[PDB]
Amino acid sequence: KENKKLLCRKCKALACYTADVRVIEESHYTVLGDAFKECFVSRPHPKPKQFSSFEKRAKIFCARQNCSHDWGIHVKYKTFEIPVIKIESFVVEDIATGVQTLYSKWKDFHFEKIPFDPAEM
Amino acid sequence: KENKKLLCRKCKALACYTADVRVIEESHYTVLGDAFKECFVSRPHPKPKQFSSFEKRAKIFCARQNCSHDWGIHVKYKTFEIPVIKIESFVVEDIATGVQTLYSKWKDFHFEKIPFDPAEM
RNA sequence: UAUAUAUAUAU
RNA sequence: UAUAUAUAUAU
Ligand SMILES: [Zn+2]
Ligand SMILES: [Zn+2]
Repeated sequence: KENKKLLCRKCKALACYTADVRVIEESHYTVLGDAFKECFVSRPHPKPKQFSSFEKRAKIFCARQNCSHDWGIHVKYKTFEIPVIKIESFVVEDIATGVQTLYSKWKDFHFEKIPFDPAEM
Repeated sequence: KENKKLLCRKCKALACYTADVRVIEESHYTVLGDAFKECFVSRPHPKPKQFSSFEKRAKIFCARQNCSHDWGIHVKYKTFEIPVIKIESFVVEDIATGVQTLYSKWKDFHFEKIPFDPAEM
């Protein structure tokens, strides 16, 4: 459907665009592009676990100064070291109207969800 | 809508019927009749509190022999003494089919909601 | 991602 | 009844 903006729920900075979001194993969400990389910062995870093919390695936060909002975690998937975000950490903004939407769960967010793909990478 | 049975989620005993349920201030639920009063027991509330029109005085549980499953509270609303239940403690069973539903919030339970009325009482 | 327990705040 | 924080279980 419509491409939208994901903003940091705390400082409202543009984190990324739904178009760059990919779905892993139908329930986890990752973001593509070197752009989102300059948008978050990591920190070793207090209790790194391994469920299915992920290995919870660190935690991620908004890179902005006085913000540092918790955005989820960073993991090791297939051969990939990628981030995994929670929508509860951003504000979705319709680019046309400016209307903002607060989701707590990725299930309620009905955008065109695109499967993750190694090939892209 | 359909008149249904309310069973104790724990021991599955019959607590009441939706016909006898009355909604208060549009978000609080009580049950009418003496019959239901015989289905539960109460204990003076540990943390009694007063809120817009109620005065939380006690906690009510399933009176059934070896269950005593927490069912909600018992309050002083206006000049009355009525029990306030949470659907979370019950199993809604459809009488005609026997089908059962587990609600966590009354907002999701869609039956015919008769507003509490002093004239009845 | 989800399940469960626990206090704390509001009417 | 609604919100917020906190630990444990699961993949
Ligand atoms: Zn931020
Ligand atoms: Zn019971």
